[PDB]
Amino acid sequence: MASAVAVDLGNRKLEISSGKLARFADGSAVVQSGDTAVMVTAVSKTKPSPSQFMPLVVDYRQKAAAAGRIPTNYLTSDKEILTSRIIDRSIRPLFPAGYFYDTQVLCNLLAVDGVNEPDVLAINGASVALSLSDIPWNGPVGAVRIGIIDGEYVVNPTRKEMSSSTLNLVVAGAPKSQIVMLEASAENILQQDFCHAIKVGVKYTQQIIQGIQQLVKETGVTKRTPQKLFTPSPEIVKYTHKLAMERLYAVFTDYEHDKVSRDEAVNKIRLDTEEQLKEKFPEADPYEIIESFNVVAKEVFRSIVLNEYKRCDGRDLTSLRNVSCEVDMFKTLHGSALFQRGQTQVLCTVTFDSLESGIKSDQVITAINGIKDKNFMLHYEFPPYATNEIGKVTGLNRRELGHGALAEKALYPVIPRDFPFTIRVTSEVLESNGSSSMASACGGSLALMDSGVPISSAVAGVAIGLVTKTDPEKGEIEDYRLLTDILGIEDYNGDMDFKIAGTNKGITALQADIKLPGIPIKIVMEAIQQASVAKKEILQIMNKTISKPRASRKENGPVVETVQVPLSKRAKFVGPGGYNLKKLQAETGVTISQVDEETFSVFAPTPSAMHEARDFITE
Amino acid sequence: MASAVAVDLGNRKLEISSGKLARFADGSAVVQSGDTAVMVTAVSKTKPSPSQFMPLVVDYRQKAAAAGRIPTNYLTSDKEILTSRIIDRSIRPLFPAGYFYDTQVLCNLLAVDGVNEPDVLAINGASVALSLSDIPWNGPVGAVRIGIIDGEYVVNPTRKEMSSSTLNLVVAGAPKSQIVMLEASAENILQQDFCHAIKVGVKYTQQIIQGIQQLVKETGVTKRTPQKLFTPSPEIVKYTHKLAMERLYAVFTDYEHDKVSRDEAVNKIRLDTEEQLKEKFPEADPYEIIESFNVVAKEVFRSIVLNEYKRCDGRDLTSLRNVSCEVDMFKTLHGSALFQRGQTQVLCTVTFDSLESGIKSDQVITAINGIKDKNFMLHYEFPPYATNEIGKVTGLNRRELGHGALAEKALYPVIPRDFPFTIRVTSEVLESNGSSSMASACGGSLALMDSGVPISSAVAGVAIGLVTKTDPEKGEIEDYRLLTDILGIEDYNGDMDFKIAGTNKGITALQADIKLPGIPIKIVMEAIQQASVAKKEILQIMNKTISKPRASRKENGPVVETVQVPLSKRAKFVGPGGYNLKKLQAETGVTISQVDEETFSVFAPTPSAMHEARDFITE
Amino acid sequence: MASAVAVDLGNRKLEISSGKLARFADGSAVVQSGDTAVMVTAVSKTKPSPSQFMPLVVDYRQKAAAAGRIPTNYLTSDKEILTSRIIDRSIRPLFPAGYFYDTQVLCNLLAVDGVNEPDVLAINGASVALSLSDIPWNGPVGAVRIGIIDGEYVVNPTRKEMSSSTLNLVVAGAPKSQIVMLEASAENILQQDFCHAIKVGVKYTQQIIQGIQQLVKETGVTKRTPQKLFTPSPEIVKYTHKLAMERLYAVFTDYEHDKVSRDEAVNKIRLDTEEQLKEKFPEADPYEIIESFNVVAKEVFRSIVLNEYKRCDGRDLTSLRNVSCEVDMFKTLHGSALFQRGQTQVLCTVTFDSLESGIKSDQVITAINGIKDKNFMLHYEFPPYATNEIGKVTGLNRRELGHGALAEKALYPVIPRDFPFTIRVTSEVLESNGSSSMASACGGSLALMDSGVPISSAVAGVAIGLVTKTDPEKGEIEDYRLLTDILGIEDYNGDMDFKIAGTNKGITALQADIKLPGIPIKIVMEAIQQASVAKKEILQIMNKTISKPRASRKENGPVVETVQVPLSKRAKFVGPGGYNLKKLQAETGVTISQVDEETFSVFAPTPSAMHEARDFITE
Repeated sequence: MASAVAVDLGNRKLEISSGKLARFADGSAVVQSGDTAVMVTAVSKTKPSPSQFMPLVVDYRQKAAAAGRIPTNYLTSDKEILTSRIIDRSIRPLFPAGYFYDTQVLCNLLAVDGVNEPDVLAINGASVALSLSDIPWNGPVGAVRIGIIDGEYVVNPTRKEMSSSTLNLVVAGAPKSQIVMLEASAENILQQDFCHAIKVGVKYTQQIIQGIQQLVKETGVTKRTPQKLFTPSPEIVKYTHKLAMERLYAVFTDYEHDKVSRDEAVNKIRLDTEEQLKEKFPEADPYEIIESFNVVAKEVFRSIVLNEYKRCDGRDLTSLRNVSCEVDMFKTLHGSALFQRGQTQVLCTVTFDSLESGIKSDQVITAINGIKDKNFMLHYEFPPYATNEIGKVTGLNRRELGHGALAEKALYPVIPRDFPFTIRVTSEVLESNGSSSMASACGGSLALMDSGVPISSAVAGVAIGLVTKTDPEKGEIEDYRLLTDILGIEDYNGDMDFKIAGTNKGITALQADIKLPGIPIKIVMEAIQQASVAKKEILQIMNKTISKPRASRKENGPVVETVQVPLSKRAKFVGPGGYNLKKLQAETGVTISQVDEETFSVFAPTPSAMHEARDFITE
Repeated sequence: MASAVAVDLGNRKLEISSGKLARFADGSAVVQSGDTAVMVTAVSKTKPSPSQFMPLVVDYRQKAAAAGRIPTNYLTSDKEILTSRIIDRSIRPLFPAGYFYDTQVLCNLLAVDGVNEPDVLAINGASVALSLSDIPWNGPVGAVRIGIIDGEYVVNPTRKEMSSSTLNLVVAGAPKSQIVMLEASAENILQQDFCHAIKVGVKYTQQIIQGIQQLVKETGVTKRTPQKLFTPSPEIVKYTHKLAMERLYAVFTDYEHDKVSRDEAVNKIRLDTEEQLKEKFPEADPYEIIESFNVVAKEVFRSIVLNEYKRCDGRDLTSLRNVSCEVDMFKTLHGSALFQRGQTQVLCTVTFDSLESGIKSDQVITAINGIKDKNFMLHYEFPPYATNEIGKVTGLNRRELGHGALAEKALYPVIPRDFPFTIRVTSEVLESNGSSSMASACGGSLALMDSGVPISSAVAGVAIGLVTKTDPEKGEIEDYRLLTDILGIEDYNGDMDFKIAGTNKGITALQADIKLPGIPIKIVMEAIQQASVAKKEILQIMNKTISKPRASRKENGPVVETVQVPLSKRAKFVGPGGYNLKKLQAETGVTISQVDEETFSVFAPTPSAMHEARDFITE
Repeated sequence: MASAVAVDLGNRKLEISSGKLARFADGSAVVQSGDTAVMVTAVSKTKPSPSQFMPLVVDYRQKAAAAGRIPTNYLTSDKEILTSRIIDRSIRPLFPAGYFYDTQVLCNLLAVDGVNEPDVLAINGASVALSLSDIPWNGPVGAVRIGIIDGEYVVNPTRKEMSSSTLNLVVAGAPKSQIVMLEASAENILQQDFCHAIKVGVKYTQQIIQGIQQLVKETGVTKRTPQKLFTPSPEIVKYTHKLAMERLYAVFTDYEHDKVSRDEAVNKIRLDTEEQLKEKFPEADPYEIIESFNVVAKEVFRSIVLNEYKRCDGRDLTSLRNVSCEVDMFKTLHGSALFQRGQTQVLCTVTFDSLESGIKSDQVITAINGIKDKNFMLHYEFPPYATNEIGKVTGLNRRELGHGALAEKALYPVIPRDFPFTIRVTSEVLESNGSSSMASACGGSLALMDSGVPISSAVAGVAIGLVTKTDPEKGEIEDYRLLTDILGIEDYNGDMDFKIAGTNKGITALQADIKLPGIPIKIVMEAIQQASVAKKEILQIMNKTISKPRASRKENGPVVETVQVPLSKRAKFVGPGGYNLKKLQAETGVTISQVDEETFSVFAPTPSAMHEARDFITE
């Protein structure tokens, strides 16, 4: 059934419709602004997943690069992966607990006008497809981007407006002005401006929700009745609580635990408990018995934070873990640093590469991820040994890409323009116990100064967590504790992973992963203020190992040199089709580029490389 | 045991041998023509597959590109995938029912002379390897390509002859002149010529079969006795028929069903039936009980078509489903169209790209798929939501490649030479109920006219299906119905998916996927004539939404502009090693190419891009 | 707990430490020499693998190419794969039997100085991580590279020293001077020099082991107690021996068996035996019953070699299998050969490609594998039909890469410098019964001569195997037989696959895969001498099919031609941005490169290609 509604920006209209395209899907929708149009579908199986969790995947795909100008579908980009993840975070929290059904959300860019951004359209598209579908989902959600252009707050800024915005904030909101997801990149802006952007953004999401609710009412939606919701019965939970509460409370009030000892201790309680349940309730099911212990471990864990204002390691609500750092770890590295916060350890390196390396030989491949502004990028890895695990170490890793992008944008505003080399930061998490991406931003800041990049200011980030008590009637929050710098266990037993970074004066990045079906604006405002205190604490300790850029780049650093070649010798110098230069580059790792008729510029990664190149060229 | 036979073309000899190479394989063969030689192997496991179907995979691989001139094995091409699929279709129908054994056919191009095509050799190679092996296979098959060069029918045309042929038809034949597989691309040729090519082709396959039969007789082949053939016992089938026939007949004579309601209705009968079987035959096996219901659903379904000359949706044997179409769906698209036939929906877009984009920066990668003639290509996608399913959306999809290639060749003959841009068609199946590839050809034709490409004539395609009654003695067809424009259900319960496309005056493409062990020439001749009627019907309705190309390209279309740069400024314009031009392209999506000393040509995808480029260049 | 030791070269210090980085891993270590530093981790699960074997994977990764100069981690290279495999072979033999626990070893290049090679550091790193971990592992191992530079034996030669070394030998040693792994590439050097390198290398490994033992003692290591070691009980083995010994002895003393008949015959004994065990020991476990028969089949098999000095096919300890070969298999191939040794068959082809093809258009991709010296490479494939199996035929295959590299280096020293084309050898194993890589070297030598490459001498290789009797007290070898040219079955029931290749006068390559926890130097010296005899025997039979290079390249061979283009016509010749040349290359498979202002060089793969190019250019 064709249906359509327009939502006023008010500056620009959002056109939402459904009922013409892809009508076999459980849900489908198209969202258009200007001449950009996105279709989103939602499909969810009726048979339970072999998984003992909800398998949800979001796939946002584009058909061309560079504002829809360079066709690419005939042949995964960064943009696609990051956009998929943003949509995922905007919808995941609103599925019912126990909904273990294979569910897929796909996005099709029907048309892109190079002016109106399709990413935000797709988030809204997912919301309306789910809303109009028979899939249980506690929405609707509405989403907008907020920019700050020439001093003004602009909703859903055009691509041109974005290029001069000091803010790239995306907000997804649920009814009653609850925040479901916050994603932002900012030019080191004032907390007060950042926070006002959030409130404006939320306002607009509520308008979009109103439009969606109209659409739902016209469509006459009847949700499916899932075969089963896999939540443990109140009986098995109550009993489990009886059996394990005292041991769990003991474990969680023992401050001498570290990550590993604490986990092994709850695991011991789990094994015993889980076997005593198997007997009391022989009527199956191992997975439900497993669910029950997790529910109880979680509740005991949280009740202590709520009742005693103490955390399982003895910290205050606002205390940072101990931090230590070092720069200049290894002599040959252009810059490096080790950043340790509690049992989270990341090693960061900077490497200067040629300006040329920011571009691939193939035009269309280049267009895909584009050329990094300031010729600056950060690559993040989370290898399996960081958690004493075994894992795949090849291929596309979406989480690593997302985390890298987060730490990259945290750092991006302090990077100088017109640096003579490409700046590559590598962040590698060697030990993991919470907020590796925020440690990557910190480590990156230290290594960048070590390397002698004159960054404008140091950068640090931290994760804020959340524990709530909500009435069983409505989902309404009757009490809550914000946690500074959360342990792994506080993330998984907690309600959010609110990662925010910036300088001593402003905010550069935010990624709020919220696991409740939305939270009040007041809670996120407080989270931001609380993180601001911790950030400054991290910066003070960071500034004691290094507080300004090395006054030059290191001895071992790259060098650029200009080489004159007379026409008489060009043909021999370059070789047929430039073969000599290509061979020179492969063999010495230098990068040569012809500047004019007689002039060639040589980038060498080290003085040793240049020497070797000077000898290969000295024929 | 070394054996060899030569089959006369008669113009060119086919040399078939076995017994020297890869003698561990269940079967092996080499086939040579001129100085091109192909080895094919066949391996089939003796233990049943966990699959409840026959797992058959064909892998044809080349070692170089461009007529064997550009080595590539040191590092999946289109050619490889399409060739694999053609071989698969030529052999798959001849395995016995219930043969659930992992089976792999591999092709090795021992040598390629750039004159004689290895693809056809490989099809024959697969046939002789299977024939000489202990693997149950009801062959032999013979295969030839038929060309039409300068007015003459030529069997196995050379590569040079192919380049001037108005026909590229491949036919695989079984004994008694049965057609197993038909694949063809034609320059919009007369039905009568196309049909004569088929008869000539079949004649030649029979000669090849005679040679293969000699080889088999000399070798002394003894087929294995499979552990079991997984066909349901006549007992369980007879009973199931008793239980379900009346409900199934009711469902299949209710014309008010649509795809989904019909499937859910037979599924309800399945659940009930399948539980009543479990009781009557508690002696296992769930899969056999499943097989039995499918056999019965199939037979009931087919008996109605045969006995009453009516189809499950109420159509005549020759009736098209309702069709509707639209062009100009979205303003920013260079061209677009939506084509709907029954519950099959595909969205087609055309996008003009630079001539340069038809070539990759890497020579060897370029050689692999080569440069598309007329700089024209079509990319097809069949996303999972088209059938309300969940699926992988990344990586190589062989079916999508095959379908795209089919719709591409359907359209290729009407495309003008020397168009100023690369023409890319995208076909996306949004709703699926039969013949998405033929809808892609139709949609492509509409979108191409929308975009203002002066194609010589409109193109449409359609699928013909088949239901036969054969005696249980021999496989001989005692009666049959050809079906115009088949539903999904008529494909899977049917005997073929015969997809043919062309213009009002001729044939451009054919892909006959035949599921019986071959069918008579007469049946395919009739299928072609019947499809000709439906094609023209589709064209008449298509011509009512658009019947000629837009008289110009759209407002938003690409533009080419010439830019003069004085030697004095070249070095600054281009930058070191052309860095500026590369950056310009990545940032604006324009494509610049130097024409001479002072002249640069700029391709811009839109006027907006060109403007931006004119400003980046206006420094 | 931070710990560190330095091991003197004595020329260069090896710095080994642990306890600062990645402290969650079961084991971790860093190894440094000069300013190159490598971290290695080891993780092993405590729960048994579903596998009925030890799942061990080694992943060595670099972050840049070309001596650490070209960053690549932002995006598997040959170097990475070959290095991973070398580390794997150095540690795998030292795990306890039955240790079926998922285990992963990862290597992180913390820093690379372009002087000291990280590969050898990583091997040592793996050894110390395992040693310091709670993972059962019978080490330590020590590893060094030995070079021969300007007449002197140099341990851990620098990258500069390696470039002028006539030897690249890596040795991994265990305590009491046992050799665990030998990997070497040599410039056709004297057996006596090669053997002395091994002894020097082993000496140095013992020094490294001493350092590691200190580290272990300081750390206070307590190994885990695995849940279970999956070795069959002596009871089930003793009984199985009773049941099957006589039939197994009969099968293994029947010289009329071939590979397939022998395997089917032991399999028949297995089926019967395995069912009689199920009864005698109904107390499970199928896998243990399976293990037991394999242990017994292995022991019976080996006892015959030991007691009777006869092998299961009737051969002497030192006898080669029958060999036959052929060159010039197919007319269009630049060179080709078929090499058959017993039931091992490989087809080798040579193809001349452009010098340009040794380089990719993308600089950074080129740097990754670099440019092959002498513009020579070998690509090896082991398709599934070679063993009558079904398998994946796409994607990265680590074993194929390793084997190709082995045969490549075997041949590399005899290749002439400054050949006018890239030389590509393809080796394809068509039938497999032992030592396919050594057959690839032999086949490559024949095909190279066939193709008219003036190689300095013929090359052959062969595999030596080993059967030992060791006391049950210590692992000490009380008796042993070296086997010339081993069957598949002698490899899997044997103690090593010692693959060595070279010319009549010297050694070019070695890959010793040893499956015992190290073997005495004396045994490898004897293996080398015994292989020397067989190599020369293979060379004598090879020289009877071809004993010198064809005096010219074949008729069909590539041609280079120089084409003069006047400035007046350049713009038209090359087209915009070189489009014409690119199109010419894609369409004819020729390769054009501009030599100067008016001169273009054309490489054509065949005279036919050149003709076509001369016509495309003759416009």
